[PDB]
Amino acid sequence: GPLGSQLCGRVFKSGETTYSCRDCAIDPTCVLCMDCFQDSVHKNHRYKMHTSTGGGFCDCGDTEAWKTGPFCVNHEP
Ligand SMILES: [Zn+2]
Ligand SMILES: [Zn+2]
Ligand SMILES: [Zn+2]
Repeated sequence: GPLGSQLCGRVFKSGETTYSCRDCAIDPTCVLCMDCFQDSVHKNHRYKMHTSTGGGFCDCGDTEAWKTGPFCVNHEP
């Protein structure tokens, strides 16, 4: 419902591509799904793509994961 979809929360499946902003990630485990990455400032930053082995989740919206621009435009309040 609306509460479960207010933030991204995408859970990755094996074979999907994750994105991390190397400039803004607090640590290497901070990741974004493709849509949030492409809808965020980090599309313009130094980034790393990493194919998921399944599991993990998108960190769009977590101030404690990103030094700047924690929300993509879609999820930004
Ligand atoms: Zn996302
Ligand atoms: Zn997002
Ligand atoms: Zn960034």
